[PDB]
Amino acid sequence: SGFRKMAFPSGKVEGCMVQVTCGTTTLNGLWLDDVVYCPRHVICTSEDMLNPNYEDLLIRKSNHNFLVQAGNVQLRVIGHSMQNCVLKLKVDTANPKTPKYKFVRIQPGQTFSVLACYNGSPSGVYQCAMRPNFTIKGSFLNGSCGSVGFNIDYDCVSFCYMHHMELPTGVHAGTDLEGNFYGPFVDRQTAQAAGTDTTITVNVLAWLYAAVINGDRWFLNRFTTTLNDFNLVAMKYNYEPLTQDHVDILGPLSAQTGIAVLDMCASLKELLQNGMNGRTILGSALLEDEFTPFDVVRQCSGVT
Amino acid sequence: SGFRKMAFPSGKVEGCMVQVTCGTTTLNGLWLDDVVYCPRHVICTSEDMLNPNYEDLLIRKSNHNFLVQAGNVQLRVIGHSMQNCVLKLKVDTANPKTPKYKFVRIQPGQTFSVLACYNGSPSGVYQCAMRPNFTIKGSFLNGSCGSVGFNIDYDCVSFCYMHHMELPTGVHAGTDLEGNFYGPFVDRQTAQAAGTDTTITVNVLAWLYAAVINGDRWFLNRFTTTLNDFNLVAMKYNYEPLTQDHVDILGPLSAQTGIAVLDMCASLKELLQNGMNGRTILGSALLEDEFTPFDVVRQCSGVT
Ligand SMILES: C[C@@H]1COc2ccc(Cl)cc2[C@@H]1C(=O)Nc1cncc2ccccc12
Ligand SMILES: C[C@@H]1COc2ccc(Cl)cc2[C@@H]1C(=O)Nc1cncc2ccccc12
Repeated sequence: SGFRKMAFPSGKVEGCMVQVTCGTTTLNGLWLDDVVYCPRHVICTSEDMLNPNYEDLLIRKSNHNFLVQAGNVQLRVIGHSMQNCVLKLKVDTANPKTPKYKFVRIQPGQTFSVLACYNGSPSGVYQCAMRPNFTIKGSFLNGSCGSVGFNIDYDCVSFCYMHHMELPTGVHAGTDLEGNFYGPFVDRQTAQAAGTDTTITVNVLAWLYAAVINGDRWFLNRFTTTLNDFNLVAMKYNYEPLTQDHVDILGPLSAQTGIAVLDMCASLKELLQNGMNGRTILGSALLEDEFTPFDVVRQCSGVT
Repeated sequence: SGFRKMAFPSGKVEGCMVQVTCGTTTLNGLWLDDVVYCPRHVICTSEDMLNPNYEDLLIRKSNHNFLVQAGNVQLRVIGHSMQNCVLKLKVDTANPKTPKYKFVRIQPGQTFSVLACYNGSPSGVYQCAMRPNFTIKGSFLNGSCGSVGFNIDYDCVSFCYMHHMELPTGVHAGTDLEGNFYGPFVDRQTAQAAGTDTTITVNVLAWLYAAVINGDRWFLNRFTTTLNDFNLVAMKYNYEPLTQDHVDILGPLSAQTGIAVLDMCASLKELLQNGMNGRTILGSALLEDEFTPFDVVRQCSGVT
């Protein structure tokens, strides 16, 4: 028992982290096979970031200008190319530690682990969610760009995120591994509206099931609700509308505990309306939305 | 910016995880050099756990009875010995992936990362603290015993914890790497009093400094306090008494923000007395005590 904001073991991703330097700009790169993937803003100076013409900036760069270092060894760059907001530096050596991998585009509300890196060296790993407004509430300092987000299915690492920018609001934005931004962000130092965020309802419910599994049962009540009634409360509290697909996704957790999905929705409704009255659920004094139903089943079953 | 419950990258510890089986009991082992360290209860059956005589139980076991497997390869056991509550199985092969390491005994209030393992395979990593009553609030299922806790100083892994037991209360207990239990626990399936826990005051203050660094400043007030006055409030709320060593440990954070340690104690006092009035600090609706002043400086500076 016990429930933690657990991250995937970062070992398979630690072996891919390299440092990429171009001019006076240094950030992190991801070495898979004979390709190093890094944010394209590695070619910009601090001044360039205000309004960069990346096509023009890259035109001034050659293979020898991209210095790629893995630990203490230099990688020879035999080709560079820009795909959306990332740079792909083809190196002459395939990474001997390349794990099985995929590049995936996660959906908003999905979770992933981030291995925060500085100068190609990993500093820590943490679990977080893609917010419904396509931002992440990470912990990133200058030089952390190129740090990646991922999920792990036994031996296959599914890379979903690459860190690029911190918005003036202190929240973070990045791309999938093909350089496409999650959300409406552009890689320019300008004010960018993140948009209204909502709470991931399916995730809060999944975490309520985890609390029941792990002993916290005080929030369970003698009530039930319908999707339409629950959704009226969800709108009032800026929670994502719950659909039948969210209910179906909660199926196994509903089976485990025997608490019908709509009955748990009625528990969430009373918590939204009445608060927690100074009590905790799984050590939290708020309603946690960074655990998916998949995460909850995985953590409570033991999936390695 | 941003502040997360970040764990150390688990890669150097993933390479040490093995599966140890004895009879019908399987748990996790830690392979460093030519020694595999695992909880001594691997020799017990479910019945033995009620009142085990480990000296007698081990007398029935030989080197060939301990099956040690790393991934898909079998390790040859050339010697076994019991040190306190751990077993040391000498193997004929040194682990090719042994990192630089130390065995340390952490102090209550200190933090560490845990790589939860099942059948010698890592499932996830999470950051947690040694509670003042020498328990940990982990996330551990059956078969997770032998999972280790650690800290990492550049390339040196300092192993501080090995998981052994889940108390009826749902909290967890374990040993240092020399098999000594943290706290008064014995490795028997009997009711064991965990003892009164307190909140780690130096850690809450450190996290208040992190919130100031990262933007949350609403809890700052026009007040100051003394150690004696603050400690009277600390006792009333079951918080650890703050000493001058705790103040000195908070020195660098006090310098960074320019908020005197006693001024921050006065902010904590008003939060204890008035609550948070439905507001959050670093995304939490309670007072977080699982970040040490060292953790806060490390995360806010970028230490790799
Ligand atoms: C500094 C500029 C601002 O404008 C843009 C604009 C676009 C892009 Cl893709 C990057 C940046 C840079 C940035 O946000 N980098 C960072 C990313 N993460 C954490 C950071 C912590 C502190 C300092 C910078 C961080
Ligand atoms: C089950 C017995 C109980 O008595 C003792 C007594 C002493 C010892 Cl050192 C181990 C155990 C075992 C135990 O707690 N193991 C576990 C440790 N962690 C998580 C667990 C989740 C579920 C089931 C067991 C877990």
